[PDB]
Formats: sequence, structure tokens, C-alpha cells
Amino acid sequence: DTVTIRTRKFMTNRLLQRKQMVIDVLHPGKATVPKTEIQEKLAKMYKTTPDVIFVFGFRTHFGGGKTTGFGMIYDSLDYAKKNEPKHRLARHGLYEKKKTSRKQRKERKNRMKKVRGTAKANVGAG
Amino acid sequence: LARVGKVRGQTLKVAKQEKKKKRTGRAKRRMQYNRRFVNVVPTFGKKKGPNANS
Amino acid sequence: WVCRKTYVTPRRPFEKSRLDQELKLIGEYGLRNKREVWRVKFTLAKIRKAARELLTLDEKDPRRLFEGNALLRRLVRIGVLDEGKMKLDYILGLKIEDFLERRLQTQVFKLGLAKSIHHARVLIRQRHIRVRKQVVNIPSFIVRLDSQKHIDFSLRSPYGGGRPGRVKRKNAK
Amino acid sequence: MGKCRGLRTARKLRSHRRDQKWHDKQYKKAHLGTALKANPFGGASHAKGIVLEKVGVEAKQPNSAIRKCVRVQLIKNGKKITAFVPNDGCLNFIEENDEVLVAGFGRKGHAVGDIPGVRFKVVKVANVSLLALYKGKKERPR
RNA sequence: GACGACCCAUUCGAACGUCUGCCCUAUCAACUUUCGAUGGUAGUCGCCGUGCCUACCAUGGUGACCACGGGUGACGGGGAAUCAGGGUUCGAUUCCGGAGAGGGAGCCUGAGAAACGGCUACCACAUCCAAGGAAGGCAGCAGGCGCGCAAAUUACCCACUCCCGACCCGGGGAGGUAGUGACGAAAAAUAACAAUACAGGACUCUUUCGAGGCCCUGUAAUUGGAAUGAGUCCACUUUAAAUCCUUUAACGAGGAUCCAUUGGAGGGCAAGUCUGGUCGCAGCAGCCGCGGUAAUUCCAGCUCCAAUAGCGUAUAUUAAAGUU
Repeated sequence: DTVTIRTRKFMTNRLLQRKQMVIDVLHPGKATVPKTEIQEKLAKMYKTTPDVIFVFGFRTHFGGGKTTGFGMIYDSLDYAKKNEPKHRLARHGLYEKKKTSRKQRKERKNRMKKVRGTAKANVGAG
Repeated sequence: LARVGKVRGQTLKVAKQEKKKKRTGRAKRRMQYNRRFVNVVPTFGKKKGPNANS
Repeated sequence: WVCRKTYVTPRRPFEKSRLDQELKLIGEYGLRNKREVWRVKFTLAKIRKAARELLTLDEKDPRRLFEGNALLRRLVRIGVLDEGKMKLDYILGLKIEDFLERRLQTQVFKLGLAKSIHHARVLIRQRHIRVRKQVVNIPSFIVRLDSQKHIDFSLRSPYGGGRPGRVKRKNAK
Repeated sequence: MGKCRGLRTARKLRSHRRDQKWHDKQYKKAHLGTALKANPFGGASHAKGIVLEKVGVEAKQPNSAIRKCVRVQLIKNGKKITAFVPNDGCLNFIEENDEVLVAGFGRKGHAVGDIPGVRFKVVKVANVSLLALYKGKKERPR
């Protein structure tokens, strides 16, 4: 396919050091393409290269023909890496989580509560 | 004559269950429209009703 | 959250006179049930109630002006009323059938490409039409006046350009 | 007519109406609650009991028939109610010393039809309807 | 810059006090007082005003304009259902105010509590014990027993929304997400189009018969061409991670199955003086009435009628009721 990336209400968001717009996309006989492909084209429309671009949203209307999302473009990596909610950074990997599921935390906490002075057994040991 | 199940336990049981599929929704109203009004049959004053197995 | 009904039931359960009108009206427009009829008549009788207020309010009350002006615009915008009328008395001359002309399935048949009305409803649902750029599947679109000159078939269908169906391409295979 | 039409007679109107409303039959049952205390129901739509024993109940003239009711004791009151059984052969599907579910006729206090002394009927034997027992789309679970 | 402290102002309130507004009951008409009831004077106490309390002194206060007493399946309000006008009925329940955490009482800490995810005692329960003692309060989220006509998962997660802390970092069954879900509401599939075939009206052609005919119509016979999601399902998307939805491959309709039911057909009230069985028996019947061997009402078959992914039944309640 040949697809169009089209702006919508730009802001130069100096305080967070980024540029936030809407990602308005048209697709002719298809719709709903990977988000990875989208940020490539936006890389070569503001020459900021695709590792400081971040996008999300992208709900597709009935019958295809249009999809609309929301995209950020940071000036540098470290401004994204600092600000950015964790799951959006881990969305295309550079971070993870662990931690580890849920529960194993609370049952340990209440056991740690019932000792005093030494809790190093329960932190490793159960 | 106090006995129950009397009338229902001495009657014959028969059937002639359908092979023909009846219509639903839209088309059931379509046939109802055409068969009553858009035929157009009616004649002199009569009592006939839409049923008559008499 | 917030929900409410869009129709009401008749006070009488049966009445030979009533039933024939509801039947023959459904026959013309291809409607599925009486719930598709009473829906229309709720909206209409609502509009007939609002109008019935403003005529009894003082002439050149500010409430009466602002409401009527913006109301009649909406009745003209859907095309159940003319601007050669443009006053509140003609609201009461409005009736049930004029609405149904502006239904999507009615306008397909009347001013487009269809067989009998029963055909035209199926075309709307099987995604072979659009309204300006946008696919629809709802025969109860009620169609604004401006959008009557943009009713076209769809741009991906076997009716006009686009890929054939699975009856043709089956037989090709 | 024949009564005050003063401008300061709100008291003499609103106290009179509050008294003469009690002569109505309907109002007097609702607000005294003697209804609740006297009824075998608590005002609940249904109720549940345990069978005591089948009976035959004679009809009121002109009609002559035997109507095959039951008699039942309740779970939550321990008092006794005489309850009709519907369609032909449904008596057999009720077996003595089991539970049943009862319900009023549809006249809300009064005995219905040509059968006297009965004010209740029966709907479910044991999580199974009289319909499905009668028609044959279900069977006895025992 | 950070922290702390005294006072004043401010903010968030807190606490008392003003005026007006209340359901049923008289088979409740007199009520209240040295066990302070009403007032005066002084004092104690309290954050403060005050019979709040105490001493002394006076004898008042309230009521047919319903007091006092009793009842309430009575938390109050913002509201909800019905409705021409006037009304009637409901308000446990997402917002605001209040009261309470098994039943009573007392109290610590603090700016704020007579706190129960704090404490002490009594009373009613119930648990462990080596019998010496010890420990407990799900009207928090789930879950169990019991009670009944009657009501869901011992699921996922702090990403959203906000709160708490010494804090940009931690925590939160608040809250968000999914599961169960015909309480209820909105949307709208279950076959559309031609061929032949009979069939009908205007027509027009014929004196009529009859024939043609297109705007039709069903209906038989087979079919033919055409279309689509219901399902199945790779991919993308969704999001905390996922599901669903929308978007898209590949499969996916010839009516026999990719199957619409729930009630009714004597009158009220839309539809059988059809066929078989029963014979005042069995049953139906809101009501009026049907059945005693020729049943338009019962039990069945066929046909027909109503509403329709809904319909029936029981009960509370409103409209109908100018029968409050």
C-alpha cells in the first residue's frame, strides 16, 4: 500500500521537551498497519530519527479508510527516558518489569511484620 | 370417575409435523400485506374471515 | 448511566381500524416491526407537544422566538418542512409519513438504484452503499437535506469497482 | 356541593378527607396491616411448603366435578393452606411429603371459579415446572 | 535553601443558636415539677452561650390552632414511577447531611475520636491449651453456613482517577480492568433478484367469448445467476498485560438446512357453527359460562390470529376512578 501521514494541531511543548501532535493516517484498501512502520515515515518528515519517536492510540473507523492516533517526538533520548511512563518505553524494549506478578509481595509483608530486628530470612528465605 | 389422566391417557396421539420452513421478521409481514390487501380480490358483502375451514 | 425509552405502546390492545393502518404502513416501507413505527410516532408526538406550548406563550416573548427559530431550522435541515412555510402552525400540519420519506432505505429506492423496497434494505446492510464517504449499515439514518446529493454506492464492492463476491470467484475456480 | 368553600378552611377540608378515606375498603387493609398478620403469605408473591396429603374438592352448582387439590403446610409459618393442582394428570407428578411452590390464583384474595375454599395453586414441585412434567420435555429427577 | 517555635490574619472546617416547613392514631385529653418542671439571683464546670449542674428564692410552662401518649416493614433531602389540568404512590440504594460497627459503659493518644483495622470492664457468643493460662469481633473486598420467593469471582492490576508520606522514586481490594449477568435500555439478521408456470386490475384488441399486457401479485416446478455475516480463523490494533470492538487474509448459504419462539381462536378482544377422541367423567373458565354421546370453549390433528428475540404467569403500585 501507499499511505499518508498527515498532521493536526501541533504544540511545541518546551516544558517536557517534546513536540506532540495527532497522527492522522489514511489507508486506502487496507487499514491498521504496525505502529513501527508509522514512526519511520514521521522520522523522515522532521528528521529526528526513530528512537525518540513514540506513538500510541490508533483506533480504526468502520470500513477502514482512516485511523487516528497520538504521537510524541522528543528532542533527545534522555528527555524521553526520564519523563515517559515505563510501559511506553518497554513497548519497544529497553526496560522490563520485575518485580514479579502480584501477591508474593503482600504475604511476605505480613510475615516481615511479625518479626523485629531481623527480617533478612523472610526477604530471602520465606 | 375420580381417576385422573383419564381423557389424556385414552386419546390417540398423531402428528403431521412440518417439513416446510416458515418465514420470520420482515418477510412474514410482506406476505401478510400482499395476501390481505394487494391481491386484489374482494367482492360483494360477505362474512368470510381470513380463516374458513368450514 | 442514563437510559430512556424511544417508543410507547397503544392504550388499546386490539382495534380492527388501528391494526390495518399499522400493517399497510409497514408494507410500503419494508419495516420489520411496529416498534419501528411507534418509534417515529413518539418523536412526532413529542414535537407536537413542544409546538403546542409556544403557540400559547405571548407573541414576542424571548423564549418563544429563540426556540421556534432554531427548531424550524432543524425541521427544514432534515427536509420534512419547507422554508416557504416557516412558522409554528405548519408543525401541526406535519404528520407521520413525511419522516419516512427521509429514511435511508426509502431514498435508495426512490432516487437511486434498487428493485422493490425489500431489496434496498438488504443492500444497506450488506455494505454496498455509502453516504458521502462513509459506509452505513443502518436503514434508519434519517438523512439530512444536504446529504441527498452525495448518496452513492461504495468504492469497495462488486457493485461498481472493487473485488468480486464469493459466488463469482467460486465459479471462476 | 353542600359544603364549605372558605378561603381559610384548609384545616376543615384536609382533616375531613383524612377521616372519610377509612370507609373505603381498599385503603383500610393497606394501612392497618391486619392484611399481613391474617394472611398465610407475608405479602410475598410465592411461598414454599411441604405436602400433607391429597384431597378431592367438590364443585359449586350448576357444575359438578371433583377437582383434586392438595393440602400443604408451610415452611416459615407452619400453618395450612389448601392449594389447587392444574391440568389433567398433574396430580400424579405431585407425591406426598415433598416440597412444592405455591402462588395465588390471580384474583388477589378471593376464591376463583366454581371451586370454594381454595385461594392458591401450585407451580413447581422440585425445581421443575408443571409444564415440563406435563408436556414431557423433562422427567422426574428421582 | 531545609527544619522548628510564639502571636495575629487567612484557608479547611468544627460546635452551638434564629425563623419556617412532618406520616398514622382520641377504643391516647389533660400533661410537666425537687428524681429541674418554667423563671430569678450567685457560683461551679465547659472551647464558649445556656438549669448544663449546685445553692437560695419565686410558681410557673404546655394544650381542641391537637399538647401529652401510642404506632410506623419511618434515616432525611437532592429525586423516581404514573399523569390533560389538579394529583397519587415510592425514595434501603452511586451526590449531600446524619447515625452505628455483637449488646452496654468507661477511657488513653492527638489539633481533631468518647475511635472499635485503639484500649479496659460487664453481658451474650465462640477459639486454642501441657488446664497453669492465652487469644477474637467480615454492617471493608472476596468466600462459607443459615434464612428465605429472592441476588455474582476466595479473578487481574496501581496504567488511568485521586489520596496518604520524610516523597519527582514508596503504598492503596479506594479505584480501574476482566468474569458471571434475558433487572433494564439502545441497535437490528433469520433471503433478496431473474427464467419458466398458473393467477388478477387498469388497458386494448374483440359484439361478447377469448387473447395480449405491463404496474403487478402470490403460487407450483425446478433452477440459474448474484450477494453477505453467523461461525471458524493467520495478521494488525486494543491495554498495565490481555479479552471485546473496529480493521484485514484464508475457508464459510440452495432451503431437507447456517432451522423463532411464546400465547390465543364462544363473547368482552384481533382469529374455525373444520376433523378425530371424551360424554356433567376428565378438564377448561380473570368474568359471563363450556362438558349429561351431533362439544365453534375439554383432550389431539390441520388451518388461522397477535406480539416477536422475546412472550406468559404471580404480587406490590399508578392510570382507568368525577367509585374519596
